[PDB]
Amino acid sequence: MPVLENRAAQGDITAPGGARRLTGDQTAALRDSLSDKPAKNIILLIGDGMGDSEITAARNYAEGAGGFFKGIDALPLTGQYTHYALNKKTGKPDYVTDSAASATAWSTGVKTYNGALGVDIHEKDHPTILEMAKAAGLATGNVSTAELQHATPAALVAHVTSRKCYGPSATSEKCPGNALEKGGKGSITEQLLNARADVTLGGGAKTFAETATAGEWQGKTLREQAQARGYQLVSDAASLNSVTEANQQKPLLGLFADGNMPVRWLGPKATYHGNIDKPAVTCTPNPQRNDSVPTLAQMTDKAIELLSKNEKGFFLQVEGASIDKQDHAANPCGQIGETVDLDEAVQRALEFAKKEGNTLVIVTADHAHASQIVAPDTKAPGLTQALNTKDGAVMVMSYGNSEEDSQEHTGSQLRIAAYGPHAANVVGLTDQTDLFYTMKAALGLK
Amino acid sequence: MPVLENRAAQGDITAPGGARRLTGDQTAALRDSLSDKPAKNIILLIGDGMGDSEITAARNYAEGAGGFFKGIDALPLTGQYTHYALNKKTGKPDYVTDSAASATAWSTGVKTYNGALGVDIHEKDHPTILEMAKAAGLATGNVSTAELQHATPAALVAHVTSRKCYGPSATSEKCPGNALEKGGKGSITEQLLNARADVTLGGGAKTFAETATAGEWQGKTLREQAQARGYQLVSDAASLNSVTEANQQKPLLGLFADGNMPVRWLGPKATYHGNIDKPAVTCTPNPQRNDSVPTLAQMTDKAIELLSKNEKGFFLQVEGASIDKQDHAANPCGQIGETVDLDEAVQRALEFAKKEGNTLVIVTADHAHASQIVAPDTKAPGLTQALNTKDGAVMVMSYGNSEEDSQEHTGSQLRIAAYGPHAANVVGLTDQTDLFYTMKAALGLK
Ligand SMILES: [Zn+2]
Ligand SMILES: [Zn+2]
Ligand SMILES: [Zn+2]
Ligand SMILES: [Zn+2]
Ligand SMILES: [Zn+2]
Ligand SMILES: [Zn+2]
Repeated sequence: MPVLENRAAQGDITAPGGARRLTGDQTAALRDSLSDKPAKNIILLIGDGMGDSEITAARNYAEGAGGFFKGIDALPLTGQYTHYALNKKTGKPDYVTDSAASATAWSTGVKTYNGALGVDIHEKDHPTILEMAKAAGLATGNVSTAELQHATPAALVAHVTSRKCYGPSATSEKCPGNALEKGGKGSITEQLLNARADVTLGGGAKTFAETATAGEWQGKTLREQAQARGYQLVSDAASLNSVTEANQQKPLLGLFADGNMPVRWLGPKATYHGNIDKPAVTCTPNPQRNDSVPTLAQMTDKAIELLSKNEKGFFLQVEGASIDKQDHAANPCGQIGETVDLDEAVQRALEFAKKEGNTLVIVTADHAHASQIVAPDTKAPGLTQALNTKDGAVMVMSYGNSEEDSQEHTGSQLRIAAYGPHAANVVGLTDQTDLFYTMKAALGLK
Repeated sequence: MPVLENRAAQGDITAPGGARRLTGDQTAALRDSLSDKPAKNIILLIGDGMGDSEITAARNYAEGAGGFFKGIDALPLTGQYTHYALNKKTGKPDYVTDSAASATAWSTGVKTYNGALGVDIHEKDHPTILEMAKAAGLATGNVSTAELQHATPAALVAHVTSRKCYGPSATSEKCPGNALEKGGKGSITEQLLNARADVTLGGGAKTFAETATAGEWQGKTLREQAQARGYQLVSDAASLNSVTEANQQKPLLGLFADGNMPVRWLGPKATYHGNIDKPAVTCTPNPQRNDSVPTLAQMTDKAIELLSKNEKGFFLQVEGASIDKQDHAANPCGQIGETVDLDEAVQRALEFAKKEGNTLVIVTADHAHASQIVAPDTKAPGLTQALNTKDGAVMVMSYGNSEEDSQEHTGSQLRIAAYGPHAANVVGLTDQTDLFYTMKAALGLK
């Protein structure tokens, strides 16, 4: 099964046939990309808020219009899926989903309300693909650049009525029924500790400072609890690289930031008439991204190394989280940089999957977002910014769906791409919940 | 080769597995959808401005979130393609294309500047896929709901430096070098007459009133010239249905409107805070759409009937034009209705192609647009409107990329779907110019 080695404009884009990305007929190559054999492993890569518009803007800037993302664009089977949520009261669709309801959909196969994690509209728990993978004996990983309490990575290991129930104090207030001191399963962080995935890496060390209100580890901080239960904690790239093994006996918990991990690039926020009233922007690397802080690709690689030792196979979910967050912030450079960062992670995953031969790689997003690529002379009501692209030309990006401080998610269907056994199941129009069933089946989970 | 008979949510969307679109593994079906055999015919359907956002919004409204467009969503091979243009002066990418430069891209395989038709940045003519089909002896058809002088249909039959050169008077002013009285090939309308496609249907009868400034038919109106050259002119559904034959000897020219044909549905325009300050909208059919005015689906059907009599095969381009225009106008109901309209057209095409077995059907758009689907309580800086969907829930649409009267196109990559011989060539990431090469090769054009 071939990965698309190169789909950049083949020549002079101003010349006939120069902007072509194909060099011949793809039928044969697609035929070689189809296989219903079982997938031994599955690597799911989620770009939070990475809709088609976000992929296009990143490519344009970092690779040029005629460019090609070696990871993101390289997957041969592509499709488009829907991700609407449900109204808790009515059960009717809620066209624009949040990060929690969408992550729950692919992780449990059941639609739910905005803000819910691992539960349906009746607030019933439903086992997640990770819990199922672990029950079957497969190794499991959960990697993200956001706090581990954030919706995307949490959905795989927690079941709470509100995504805000990060740790003990919020759970007591927001999720009383989940509150440990009230007989519930616990907060997102407490449930994460219980889920015991083999590899968990991300930020959110802050919440791990809270102390349990009840149970066996009452009075100890969640950090202390983690150590007491046998988790090997690492807090930087050096210690992370030191790790030789990770399993149920000695599970890995990497906390690389108090909150979300640092963004790769820096740039100013989009402003009103910014493309007109101000000069073009050129993003700059964040001096604080650090040599001690592992990158998403580094984390993905270590995770694969450690999880691949499990002979039964593994399930790994990787999240490029700040794409969505910078999109909310109307910061083109942060958004694009996190897209570039995710591409590197996808590349590592594809390299392994290509050698290994029984791995299903899927790259998609939870929901669409605000950013739109518009004409340079656009006079828009929202925030816009002009950027100097690799092409040596200006690209103007617009954020116009909100007068508040955060730009809103949008409900357009978006790209889902895959490579490996069962990749055929992402082609055409599918639903986010279909992704749960595709993975369960590809993995032979029962 | 199977079409996706049904991809609607299989059951209760609130229940586990109820929002699923798939009922099993798609591998085998995808394997049966791949064929490199030659395509005898090609039906290209274009939704002007029909990006993923537009397809989703129309689906949610007309079919419900878990719905399925019998035509648009039924094509099995899907991908995403880029459609950037070029700056005339620099030759550097122009991220947001207009309708002329994009149509030129798939009709000639060469990128060009915004506003250009059938020529590159050096203003050099390049043969279009229609001119090539005809030269090879295949029947040709060009159908649209816009004026025939509009960029999308014109690009198949004309070569002018500016899309504004509709007829004689504008060409003299805007395209002197193309001006007949200055030795050029003539205005868009005159070149259309010259191109002599077998079937041409759309609006734009108004420009045919202009009289030629030079040549064999100087002094005669373009309508007179048409009859004099042997075109059979029809102006309504009745007369259109009367047509039994259409060929080079007796070519068909249907003009069903002075300008653009009437839109299917009516609704109010999106207003500032319209989702908050105003009640939800329910679209209403246009009492003036008329029983005497053939619908896009009718026009496509007649075209297929007439063109299918040619044994060598045919090339037909169908355009659901007013999606783009209503999107520019920020009128959700108009935009959505034209998308529903296009779906009917796609169905007719797929029905024939499925029976015939050697027809490549492609459904795509020239470029993305403004409309975004946002949360109901969104307080946005642009124009918004809340609509009552088939689900019995409210959907809010936002237009926020311009303070002028027209909402701007956007540059996000967008969906391209196909069915039939060589459909594999639209899967994964491709470019709009690749579309030309795919059609030319599938047809065996040399
Ligand atoms: Zn999200
Ligand atoms: Zn996230
Ligand atoms: Zn978000
Ligand atoms: Zn257009
Ligand atoms: Zn058009
Ligand atoms: Zn337009």
